[PDB]
Amino acid sequence: GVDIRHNKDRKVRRKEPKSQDIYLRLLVKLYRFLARRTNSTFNQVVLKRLFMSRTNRPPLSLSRMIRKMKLPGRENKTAVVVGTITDDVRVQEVPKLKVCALRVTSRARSRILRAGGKILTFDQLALDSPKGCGTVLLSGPRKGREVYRHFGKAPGTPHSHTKPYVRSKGRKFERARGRRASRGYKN
Amino acid sequence: PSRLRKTRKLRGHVSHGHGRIGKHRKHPGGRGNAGGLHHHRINFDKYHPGYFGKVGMKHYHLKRNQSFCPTVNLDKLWTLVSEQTRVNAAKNKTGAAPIIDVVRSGYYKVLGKGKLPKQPVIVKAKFFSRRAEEKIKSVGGACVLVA
Amino acid sequence: APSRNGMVLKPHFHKDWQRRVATWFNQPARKIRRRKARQAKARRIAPRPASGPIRPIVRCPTVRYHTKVRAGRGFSLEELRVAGIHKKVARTIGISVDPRRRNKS
RNA sequence: CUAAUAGGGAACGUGAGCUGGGUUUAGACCGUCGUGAGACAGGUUAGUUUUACCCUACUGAUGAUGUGUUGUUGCCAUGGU
RNA sequence: GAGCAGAAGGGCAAAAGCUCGCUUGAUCUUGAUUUUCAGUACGAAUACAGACCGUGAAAGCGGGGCCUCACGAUCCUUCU
RNA sequence: AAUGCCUCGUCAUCUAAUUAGUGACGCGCAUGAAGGAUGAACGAGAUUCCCACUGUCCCUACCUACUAUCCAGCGAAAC
RNA sequence: CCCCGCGGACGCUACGCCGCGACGAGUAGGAGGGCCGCUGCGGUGAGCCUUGAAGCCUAGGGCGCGGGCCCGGGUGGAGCCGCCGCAGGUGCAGAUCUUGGUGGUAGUAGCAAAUAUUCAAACGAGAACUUUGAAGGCCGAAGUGGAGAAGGGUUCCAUGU
RNA sequence: UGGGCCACUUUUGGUAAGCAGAACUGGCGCUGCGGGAUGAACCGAACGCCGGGUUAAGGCGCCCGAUGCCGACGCUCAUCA
RNA sequence: CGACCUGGGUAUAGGGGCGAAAGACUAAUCGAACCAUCUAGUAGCUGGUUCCCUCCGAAGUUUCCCUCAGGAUAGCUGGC
RNA sequence: CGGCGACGUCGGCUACCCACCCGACCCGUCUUGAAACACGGACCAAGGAGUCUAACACGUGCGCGAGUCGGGGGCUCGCACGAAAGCCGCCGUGGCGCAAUGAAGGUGAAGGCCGGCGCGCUCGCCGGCCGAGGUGGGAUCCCGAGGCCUCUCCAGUCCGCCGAGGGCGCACCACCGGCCCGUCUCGCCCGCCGCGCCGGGGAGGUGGAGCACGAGCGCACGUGUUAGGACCCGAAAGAUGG
RNA sequence: GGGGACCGUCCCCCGACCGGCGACCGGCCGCCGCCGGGCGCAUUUCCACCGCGGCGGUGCGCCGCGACCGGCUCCGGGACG
RNA sequence: CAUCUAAGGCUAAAUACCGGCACGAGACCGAUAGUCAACAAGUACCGUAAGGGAAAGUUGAAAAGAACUUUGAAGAGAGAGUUCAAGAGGGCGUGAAACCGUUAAGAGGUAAACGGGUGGGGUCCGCGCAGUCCGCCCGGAGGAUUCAACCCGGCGGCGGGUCCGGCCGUGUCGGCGGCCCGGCGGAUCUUUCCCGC
Ligand SMILES: [K+]
Ligand SMILES: [K+]
Ligand SMILES: [K+]
Ligand SMILES: [K+]
Ligand SMILES: [K+]
Ligand SMILES: [K+]
Ligand SMILES: [K+]
Ligand SMILES: [K+]
Ligand SMILES: [K+]
Ligand SMILES: [K+]
Ligand SMILES: [K+]
Ligand SMILES: [K+]
Ligand SMILES: [K+]
Ligand SMILES: [K+]
Ligand SMILES: [K+]
Ligand SMILES: [K+]
Ligand SMILES: [K+]
Ligand SMILES: [K+]
Ligand SMILES: [K+]
Ligand SMILES: [K+]
Ligand SMILES: [K+]
Ligand SMILES: [K+]
Ligand SMILES: [K+]
Ligand SMILES: [K+]
Ligand SMILES: [K+]
Ligand SMILES: [Mg+2]
Ligand SMILES: [Mg+2]
Ligand SMILES: [Mg+2]
Ligand SMILES: [Mg+2]
Ligand SMILES: [Mg+2]
Ligand SMILES: [Mg+2]
Ligand SMILES: [Mg+2]
Ligand SMILES: [Mg+2]
Ligand SMILES: [Mg+2]
Ligand SMILES: [Mg+2]
Ligand SMILES: [Mg+2]
Ligand SMILES: [Mg+2]
Ligand SMILES: [Mg+2]
Ligand SMILES: [Mg+2]
Ligand SMILES: [Mg+2]
Ligand SMILES: [Mg+2]
Ligand SMILES: [Mg+2]
Ligand SMILES: [Mg+2]
Ligand SMILES: [Mg+2]
Ligand SMILES: [Mg+2]
Ligand SMILES: [Mg+2]
Ligand SMILES: [Mg+2]
Ligand SMILES: [Mg+2]
Ligand SMILES: [Mg+2]
Ligand SMILES: [Mg+2]
Ligand SMILES: [Mg+2]
Ligand SMILES: [Mg+2]
Ligand SMILES: [Mg+2]
Ligand SMILES: [Mg+2]
Ligand SMILES: [Mg+2]
Ligand SMILES: [Mg+2]
Ligand SMILES: [Mg+2]
Ligand SMILES: [Mg+2]
Ligand SMILES: [Mg+2]
Ligand SMILES: [Mg+2]
Ligand SMILES: [Mg+2]
Ligand SMILES: [Mg+2]
Ligand SMILES: [Mg+2]
Ligand SMILES: [Mg+2]
Ligand SMILES: [Mg+2]
Ligand SMILES: [Mg+2]
Ligand SMILES: [Mg+2]
Ligand SMILES: [Mg+2]
Ligand SMILES: [Mg+2]
Ligand SMILES: [Mg+2]
Ligand SMILES: [Mg+2]
Ligand SMILES: [Mg+2]
Ligand SMILES: [Mg+2]
Ligand SMILES: [Mg+2]
Ligand SMILES: [Mg+2]
Ligand SMILES: [Mg+2]
Ligand SMILES: [Mg+2]
Ligand SMILES: [Mg+2]
Ligand SMILES: [Mg+2]
Ligand SMILES: [Mg+2]
Ligand SMILES: [Mg+2]
Ligand SMILES: [Mg+2]
Ligand SMILES: [Mg+2]
Ligand SMILES: [Mg+2]
Ligand SMILES: [Mg+2]
Ligand SMILES: [Mg+2]
Ligand SMILES: [Mg+2]
Ligand SMILES: [Mg+2]
Repeated sequence: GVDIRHNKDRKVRRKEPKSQDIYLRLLVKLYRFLARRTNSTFNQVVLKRLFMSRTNRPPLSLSRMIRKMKLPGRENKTAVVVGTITDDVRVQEVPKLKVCALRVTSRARSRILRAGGKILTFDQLALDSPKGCGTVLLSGPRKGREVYRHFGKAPGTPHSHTKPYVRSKGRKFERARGRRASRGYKN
Repeated sequence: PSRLRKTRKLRGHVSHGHGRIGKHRKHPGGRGNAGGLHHHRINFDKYHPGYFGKVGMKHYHLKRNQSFCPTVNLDKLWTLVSEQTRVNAAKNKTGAAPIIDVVRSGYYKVLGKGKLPKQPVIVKAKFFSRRAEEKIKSVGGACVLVA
Repeated sequence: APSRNGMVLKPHFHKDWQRRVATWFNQPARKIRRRKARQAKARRIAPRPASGPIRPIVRCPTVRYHTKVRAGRGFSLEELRVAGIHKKVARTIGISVDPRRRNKS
């Protein structure tokens, strides 16, 4: 007998996409080969993002992509996102962008192309930059989800600002005892 | 599909996952939200503060239509007109500014979140916030009220 | 019993609901039956409009809908007077008339 | 009376062995307690004691295995005493 | 080896004890923290900050009792 | 005392011997007056003694009927 | 600048194949895989089948760690299965479980309340029990006698089985 | 899951308890295996299916694997060793 | 020979009847009959809970609870 | 390298019966502890228990995406399938999301730098630009001195690899600022068709389930909780009407 | 109310340059390959048989034996410091 | 100020429908299931009554439902016969398990039963019984065309400045080309040519 613990032997991580999308599986095959047969760590990151779930591949708005592309030294670089690129109607000027995405919204696609931009899929990105040279790997806001407002410390604990689960919002719904000093306590 | 559920895997296991000691019994602890101030107090206090007690003034015969006042922010303001409207105004030589009727688009109040492009515009709304009015005048526009 | 975080739920199933359940398996049959009645009615009033009488232009009441205009029950008696149509002849020629509507403006 | 009238165990041995006097149901009387229903290691009276044909144990009764069959006369291991 | 209201323990000497003088910080406020602890509440407590004051020549000290106990949600009522 | 714990109360009588019975006494744990105390007749009521009588017993035996038993037929149940 | 040879194994269902190292207890409980199993539906197998389906039986041959499965032989006599998906009233040793069936007990307990039967004959394949005769007994008129009410409903009476 | 229990040591009540109550670590519960004849908790050691070698704790008259060593030095006779 | 026994006909019906009184009797049922329904009444309590292999693997402790055979809560577990 | 092979033998660890050695108490269940003198179980067959609806939460898959969704209705030979499928767009009414905060009246989320001026008075009028700030971490990406080569050197012709350092920094985390609503404290200005018990603005604390270039909606599947007979079976009872 | 103009997407065409004939195809050439028919009619090619032939692979119907090599292990001799 | 005009009356449609008449269908059940009831089922039967309430489907294609002989009093048998089959014989398709009878084999004083390891016997299996196949080469003995190379024809693969087209992707101009001689949209401008104030 040996003195070890076996509760952490099996690392919990995606070794493949749980999706049955045959097109996603094809470009997983392409980037499984690229990650193995190159020393590019860019291919390793892209490959493991391809396995990720939809909640782990948040959409990237056009405004956020433009703002990251506008940073110094990123001219003539390809914006790579492993997910959906989304139109942001809050912006009025779209510059010229070279973009690779898993998926682009129709309105966002029209805006990028009309501004002289270029849109690539991940198969075309492999031919353009097999090692991912001259690319900016972007990601949508991972915690930009309603669930994360409810996560954290319990709402009925001091110094916790987490949203409780309520069927309705109003003066009659969970605004009394434990929420104000007049009604017992507040914390 | 019942073939994908735990029941198909719990055949041959005597307690069906509920345990030999505690068993699976009808209603231990009460039914529904029973004992929310008694034996379930910690859960209600921990996860649902404010649940118990009255706060505020009641109002009989509330009519939600009377309080109907949808709002739009300034960042979304130019989306209420066509893209033709905004390019024509920008390249217009004169001081002619287009009219945006937010009541026509379904909004009553114009809120002032965001920033406007540097071009004048006439905004028609039932209500304006103080900062929305200031930002509209900063780009050389005007705010006119409607009923 | 409550279990960890969750929404305090209040289902309204304490009142022997299973004895009053309305299924909708006759919905496709109901849509067919009304459509036969619509087609039969249109044939019966052969040249007259299938939908029925002309209805007035009406502004929706409350402050939520008063920018929107819809169709009303019938033309007002004041509307018919200045249009020169008798209130008893109008219903014979496809004009709906509402005796209890007044014209404030 | 006797030599002596020693003390104990065996599911306080032994109720499909008995008996049922006692305790310990339901009826009832007295005393005490309790407003009362009622209570009382207080007294009293009346109150259904069911089944073995199974296995073993034991008691007796036939038999069974080996000397070819069968019979007569015998010995004594062992157990009791 | 006394006393400090009381049980006990700790603390205390030109003290925290005794006697005088003047007083009302036992007042009006927002947060943070400790104790019990789930690190929920109540209660109690600590350090601040903003007012208005008391005392002292002043430095300062004081928002109750030298410290460890002396207390109470929702609903309803009552007062400000 | 069908009512007294102490209690197998104390004394007398009944016996060889009586935690039983009867008679007597009474500071009676906790008797008692519409119920107390008596009193004939009566009682499948509770109790004690005496004569007679007896297998209740000493201490068991024998006999009779029906079974059990064996056979022909028939044929369960509990567990 | 292959050429006297014109030639040179396998592989890679990539959800596949291959290499190296460490490790392996488990109730309650959780998860994964199941080319484990049942029934029905959409596709598919130019599937199987009276030249024998399902089911059942089998000292027959095997496969899988296992759930199980395939094949031979017999019986049977009309339907059935594989694969890709879909959907469940989908898997039993228990619940003093439900219904049905069957054992040991066991040819056992038992067929013992009210005194009692016997002889001969007849019919009959067959007689302890039927019928006739003879004898011995019992009920003993408050009957084991003769007739009614209630209740039963054809049990009444002949003949036959 | 929210009945625990046991052992070394510390430890409270109790005459004491296979009693009741704490602390610490380990264990049983959830655990098979070698040894203690036998045994939840002791000692050794934790376990996929096997072959070879070697051990642990424990043993080597016979049951019953191993002293069938020309083992060493003493002590001890018990009519309940 | 009597507050005697008994047939038939009548009357009283369920929280009601009837009782020379025992909680007796009221169709083998009585300290509240029987039948159907509400009703698959509720159960923190007892019993059961159906195929295989692989991997991980506990707790009987904290706080609060008319809480002490039960829950909530933290802890310990698994999965992603 | 040897022996042996048809009516007698050869192989078949499986499967049938038997023998021997070693090991071996009857399962299920509650339990700290069961072989228990703890309960259920004589045997066999068939039946037999986490289901469906609704509502949430999280995870996963799919479509579209600041939107999303026709589920109610309507139009399509009125119907084998077809009660399906398709279509509507001035059918998107509406739901959910896109804005929060306050009991409410209500209010309601943009800053940074460069200049002349009042007095650049902790500050008011403008200009110009850029468009959610900064610190520390931060996958990835970019530059990169210097190296790695050839039969050899004076001298560069083309790109590949390693590379100390440096740079832009995703998501996310910690922190510091800023903005919106409530409420306190302080204080000075501004506006006018209503000069008001009018309206607006500032600074500093603090309360919010907020903002700070959206992530949601619909459908499916799984798990968990709950209301329903609610995994299955089980009272003593209560009520209504006979 | 129309009808117009403009703007955004389109449309089939008249035409040139641009990258390529592509996984959108045809005609010509060039090379190669296959097939059919002639010619080639035998030191070529192909077919079947025999040898108890050789070289390779797989594997011996059953039961056995030996040899050397390597891994692990338990032992035994000899010699040196 | 708004709004209606009570204390009288009628009125179709859209809506409901576990009873009834007559139909159609189903990813439902398949004789312990599905209605209690697939059948002389609310029947038999039980209770005074209110009320409770089952079990029970299948020969065969066709009765062709076993003539006739024989034993027995008969039930029941032995023959014979029908049938594809009675090893389908009127509660008769198939015909499991429990349990029982008989036959065969084996065994038997520690109740049976079980795990591991062998051994013996037996039923079967192995076309077991002189034990593989096949690639090249060598030798021997025979056949057959035709082997190669050339000629003709057909079909493919690859390459070709596009050799020639047809192209396609992206721009590039006159827009000849559309509100009459091509569309659909726009919260873009208008008679300053045209129909209602
Ligand atoms: K982790
Ligand atoms: K569970
Ligand atoms: K002896
Ligand atoms: K506190
Ligand atoms: K002072
Ligand atoms: K108050
Ligand atoms: K008297
Ligand atoms: K009497
Ligand atoms: K099929
Ligand atoms: K298998
Ligand atoms: K068969
Ligand atoms: K838990
Ligand atoms: K818990
Ligand atoms: K009478
Ligand atoms: K009653
Ligand atoms: K207790
Ligand atoms: K038992
Ligand atoms: K619809
Ligand atoms: K919407
Ligand atoms: K509001
Ligand atoms: K449930
Ligand atoms: K009734
Ligand atoms: K039935
Ligand atoms: K019926
Ligand atoms: K048959
Ligand atoms: Mg191991
Ligand atoms: Mg483990
Ligand atoms: Mg388990
Ligand atoms: Mg079971
Ligand atoms: Mg259980
Ligand atoms: Mg005794
Ligand atoms: Mg007895
Ligand atoms: Mg006895
Ligand atoms: Mg007695
Ligand atoms: Mg009594
Ligand atoms: Mg009294
Ligand atoms: Mg007495
Ligand atoms: Mg008596
Ligand atoms: Mg007998
Ligand atoms: Mg002797
Ligand atoms: Mg202060
Ligand atoms: Mg006396
Ligand atoms: Mg006596
Ligand atoms: Mg008196
Ligand atoms: Mg394991
Ligand atoms: Mg089921
Ligand atoms: Mg069963
Ligand atoms: Mg007998
Ligand atoms: Mg007898
Ligand atoms: Mg007589
Ligand atoms: Mg008579
Ligand atoms: Mg007669
Ligand atoms: Mg418990
Ligand atoms: Mg406990
Ligand atoms: Mg203890
Ligand atoms: Mg104890
Ligand atoms: Mg346990
Ligand atoms: Mg453990
Ligand atoms: Mg162990
Ligand atoms: Mg052992
Ligand atoms: Mg011992
Ligand atoms: Mg070994
Ligand atoms: Mg030993
Ligand atoms: Mg030995
Ligand atoms: Mg139930
Ligand atoms: Mg019930
Ligand atoms: Mg309480
Ligand atoms: Mg229990
Ligand atoms: Mg149990
Ligand atoms: Mg116990
Ligand atoms: Mg057990
Ligand atoms: Mg025991
Ligand atoms: Mg029990
Ligand atoms: Mg049973
Ligand atoms: Mg039993
Ligand atoms: Mg079954
Ligand atoms: Mg449709
Ligand atoms: Mg709307
Ligand atoms: Mg940063
Ligand atoms: Mg901050
Ligand atoms: Mg949950
Ligand atoms: Mg009640
Ligand atoms: Mg039925
Ligand atoms: Mg059947
Ligand atoms: Mg007969
Ligand atoms: Mg047949
Ligand atoms: Mg049959
Ligand atoms: Mg047999």
